[PDB]
Amino acid sequence: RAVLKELSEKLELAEKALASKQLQMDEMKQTIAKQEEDLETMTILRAQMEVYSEDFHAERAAREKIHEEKEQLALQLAVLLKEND
Amino acid sequence: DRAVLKELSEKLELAEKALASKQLQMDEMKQTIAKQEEDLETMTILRAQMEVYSEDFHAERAAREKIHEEKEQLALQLAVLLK
Amino acid sequence: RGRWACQSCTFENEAAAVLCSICERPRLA
Ligand SMILES: [Zn+2]
Repeated sequence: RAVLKELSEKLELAEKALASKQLQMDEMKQTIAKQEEDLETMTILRAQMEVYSEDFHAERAAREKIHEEKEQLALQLAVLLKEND
Repeated sequence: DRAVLKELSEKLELAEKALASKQLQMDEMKQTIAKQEEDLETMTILRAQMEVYSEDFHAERAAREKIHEEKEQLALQLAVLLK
Repeated sequence: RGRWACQSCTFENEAAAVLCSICERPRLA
Protein backbone atom coordinates (compact mmCIF):
# COMPACT_ATOMS: atom_id res chain seq x y z
CA ARG A 1 0.00 0.00 0.00
CA ALA A 2 2.88 2.48 0.60
CA VAL A 3 4.00 2.01 -3.02
CA LEU A 4 0.40 2.58 -4.00
CA LYS A 5 0.07 5.76 -1.95
CA GLU A 6 3.34 6.98 -3.47
CA LEU A 7 2.19 6.25 -7.03
CA SER A 8 -1.18 7.93 -6.46
CA GLU A 9 0.41 11.07 -5.04
CA LYS A 10 2.89 11.29 -7.92
CA LEU A 11 0.17 10.82 -10.51
CA GLU A 12 -1.78 13.70 -8.96
CA LEU A 13 1.38 15.81 -9.02
CA ALA A 14 1.78 14.94 -12.72
CA GLU A 15 -1.86 15.92 -13.44
CA LYS A 16 -1.34 19.29 -11.81
CA ALA A 17 1.88 19.79 -13.78
CA LEU A 18 0.07 18.92 -17.01
CA ALA A 19 -2.46 21.69 -16.28
CA SER A 20 0.24 24.19 -15.24
CA LYS A 21 2.31 23.61 -18.35
CA GLN A 22 -0.84 23.92 -20.46
CA LEU A 23 -1.65 27.36 -18.99
CA GLN A 24 1.88 28.50 -19.78
CA MET A 25 1.54 27.15 -23.33
CA ASP A 26 -1.76 29.02 -23.73
CA GLU A 27 0.02 32.30 -22.99
CA MET A 28 2.86 31.56 -25.42
CA LYS A 29 0.30 30.82 -28.16
CA GLN A 30 -1.27 34.26 -27.68
CA THR A 31 2.19 35.88 -27.89
CA ILE A 32 3.02 34.00 -31.09
CA ALA A 33 -0.30 34.93 -32.75
CA LYS A 34 0.11 38.60 -31.87
CA GLN A 35 3.72 38.71 -33.12
CA GLU A 36 2.68 36.97 -36.33
CA GLU A 37 -0.01 39.61 -36.96
CA ASP A 38 2.38 42.47 -36.22
CA LEU A 39 5.10 40.99 -38.41
CA GLU A 40 2.78 40.52 -41.37
CA THR A 41 1.63 44.14 -41.03
CA MET A 42 5.18 45.53 -40.81
CA THR A 43 6.24 43.34 -43.74
CA ILE A 44 3.49 44.73 -46.00
CA LEU A 45 4.22 48.28 -44.89
CA ARG A 46 7.93 47.97 -45.68
CA ALA A 47 7.23 46.44 -49.09
CA GLN A 48 4.82 49.18 -50.13
CA MET A 49 7.43 51.81 -49.18
CA GLU A 50 10.44 50.11 -50.81
CA VAL A 51 10.08 52.25 -53.98
CA TYR A 52 11.20 55.32 -52.03
CA SER A 53 14.79 54.06 -51.79
CA GLU A 54 14.98 54.03 -55.57
CA ASP A 55 13.17 57.35 -55.97
CA PHE A 56 15.33 59.04 -53.32
CA HIS A 57 18.57 58.06 -55.06
CA ALA A 58 17.25 59.12 -58.47
CA GLU A 59 15.93 62.40 -57.13
CA ARG A 60 19.18 63.19 -55.33
CA ALA A 61 21.16 62.62 -58.52
CA ALA A 62 18.77 64.90 -60.44
CA ARG A 63 19.09 67.53 -57.70
CA GLU A 64 22.87 67.35 -57.80
CA LYS A 65 22.84 67.70 -61.55
CA ILE A 66 20.62 70.77 -61.68
CA HIS A 67 22.62 72.28 -58.80
CA GLU A 68 25.76 71.90 -60.91
CA GLU A 69 24.04 73.52 -63.89
CA LYS A 70 22.88 76.40 -61.68
CA GLU A 71 26.37 76.95 -60.24
CA GLN A 72 27.77 77.11 -63.79
CA LEU A 73 25.31 79.86 -64.70
CA ALA A 74 26.14 81.71 -61.50
CA LEU A 75 29.85 81.55 -62.39
CA GLN A 76 29.17 82.78 -65.94
CA LEU A 77 27.19 85.70 -64.56
CA ALA A 78 29.82 86.60 -61.94
CA VAL A 79 32.55 86.54 -64.60
CA LEU A 80 30.50 88.70 -66.97
CA LEU A 81 29.89 91.26 -64.21
CA LYS A 82 33.54 91.28 -63.15
CA GLU A 83 34.68 91.58 -66.76
CA ASN A 84 32.47 94.70 -66.81
CA ASP A 85 33.82 96.07 -63.48
CA ASP B 1 -2.19 -6.11 -5.59
CA ARG B 2 0.84 -6.03 -7.89
CA ALA B 3 -0.92 -5.90 -11.29
CA VAL B 4 -2.93 -2.91 -9.96
CA LEU B 5 0.31 -1.11 -9.14
CA LYS B 6 1.49 -1.88 -12.70
CA GLU B 7 -1.70 -0.31 -14.05
CA LEU B 8 -1.19 2.94 -12.11
CA SER B 9 2.50 2.78 -12.91
CA GLU B 10 1.56 2.69 -16.62
CA LYS B 11 -0.74 5.70 -16.21
CA LEU B 12 1.94 7.68 -14.38
CA GLU B 13 4.49 6.89 -17.06
CA LEU B 14 2.11 8.11 -19.74
CA ALA B 15 1.45 11.27 -17.74
CA GLU B 16 5.21 11.89 -17.50
CA LYS B 17 5.63 11.31 -21.25
CA ALA B 18 2.81 13.74 -22.04
CA LEU B 19 4.28 16.23 -19.58
CA ALA B 20 7.71 16.00 -21.21
CA SER B 21 6.11 16.37 -24.62
CA LYS B 22 4.31 19.56 -23.55
CA GLN B 23 7.65 20.91 -22.36
CA LEU B 24 9.20 20.10 -25.74
CA GLN B 25 6.35 21.95 -27.42
CA MET B 26 7.01 24.92 -25.10
CA ASP B 27 10.68 24.84 -26.05
CA GLU B 28 9.77 25.13 -29.72
CA MET B 29 7.39 27.97 -28.97
CA LYS B 30 10.01 29.87 -27.00
CA GLN B 31 12.29 29.55 -30.05
CA THR B 32 9.47 30.80 -32.30
CA ILE B 33 8.88 33.76 -30.03
CA ALA B 34 12.58 34.63 -30.05
CA LYS B 35 12.87 34.41 -33.85
CA GLN B 36 9.69 36.45 -34.37
CA GLU B 37 10.82 39.14 -31.93
CA GLU B 38 14.06 39.49 -33.92
CA ASP B 39 12.31 39.48 -37.31
CA LEU B 40 9.80 42.05 -36.09
CA GLU B 41 12.42 44.51 -34.77
CA THR B 42 14.37 44.08 -38.02
CA MET B 43 11.27 44.71 -40.13
CA THR B 44 10.31 47.67 -37.99
CA ILE B 45 13.70 49.28 -38.55
CA LEU B 46 13.58 48.52 -42.29
CA ARG B 47 10.14 50.08 -42.54
CA ALA B 48 11.49 53.10 -40.67
CA GLN B 49 14.42 53.23 -43.10
CA MET B 50 11.96 53.38 -46.04
CA GLU B 51 10.14 56.17 -44.26
CA VAL B 52 13.43 58.10 -44.00
CA TYR B 53 13.97 57.55 -47.73
CA SER B 54 10.44 58.80 -48.35
CA GLU B 55 11.09 61.95 -46.32
CA ASP B 56 14.45 62.54 -48.00
CA PHE B 57 12.96 61.88 -51.47
CA HIS B 58 10.36 64.59 -50.92
CA ALA B 59 13.05 66.92 -49.52
CA GLU B 60 15.22 66.34 -52.61
CA ARG B 61 12.24 67.03 -54.86
CA ALA B 62 11.57 70.28 -53.01
CA ALA B 63 15.25 71.28 -53.33
CA ARG B 64 15.27 70.41 -57.03
CA GLU B 65 12.24 72.62 -57.69
CA LYS B 66 13.83 75.54 -55.78
CA ILE B 67 17.16 75.13 -57.62
CA HIS B 68 15.29 75.05 -60.93
CA GLU B 69 13.62 78.37 -60.03
CA GLU B 70 17.01 79.81 -59.07
CA LYS B 71 18.51 78.67 -62.36
CA GLU B 72 15.72 80.31 -64.33
CA GLN B 73 16.29 83.56 -62.43
CA LEU B 74 20.05 83.48 -63.11
CA ALA B 75 19.42 82.64 -66.75
CA LEU B 76 17.17 85.70 -67.03
CA GLN B 77 19.80 88.01 -65.49
CA LEU B 78 22.34 86.69 -67.95
CA ALA B 79 19.90 87.19 -70.84
CA VAL B 80 19.27 90.78 -69.75
CA LEU B 81 23.00 91.46 -69.65
CA LEU B 82 23.82 89.81 -72.96
CA LYS B 83 21.01 91.66 -74.83
CA ARG C 1 11.62 5.55 -9.53
CA GLY C 2 14.15 6.63 -6.95
CA ARG C 3 15.92 9.94 -7.36
CA TRP C 4 16.50 11.25 -10.83
CA ALA C 5 18.80 13.79 -12.42
CA CYS C 6 17.45 16.73 -14.39
CA GLN C 7 18.88 16.37 -17.90
CA SER C 8 19.09 20.20 -18.28
CA CYS C 9 20.43 21.61 -15.01
CA THR C 10 21.94 18.29 -13.67
CA PHE C 11 20.28 18.66 -10.27
CA GLU C 12 19.42 15.35 -8.60
CA ASN C 13 15.70 15.42 -7.70
CA GLU C 14 13.72 13.39 -5.17
CA ALA C 15 11.75 10.36 -6.32
CA ALA C 16 8.45 12.15 -5.53
CA ALA C 17 9.16 15.01 -7.97
CA VAL C 18 7.74 15.13 -11.51
CA LEU C 19 9.24 18.58 -12.34
CA CYS C 20 12.81 19.58 -11.58
CA SER C 21 12.90 21.59 -8.35
CA ILE C 22 15.39 24.04 -9.87
CA CYS C 23 14.27 24.57 -13.47
CA GLU C 24 10.74 23.00 -13.44
CA ARG C 25 11.40 20.82 -16.46
CA PRO C 26 9.78 17.39 -16.52
CA ARG C 27 11.93 14.36 -15.89
CA LEU C 28 11.65 13.01 -19.42
CA ALA C 29 12.17 16.38 -21.19
ZN1 LIG D 1 16.56 21.17 -13.69
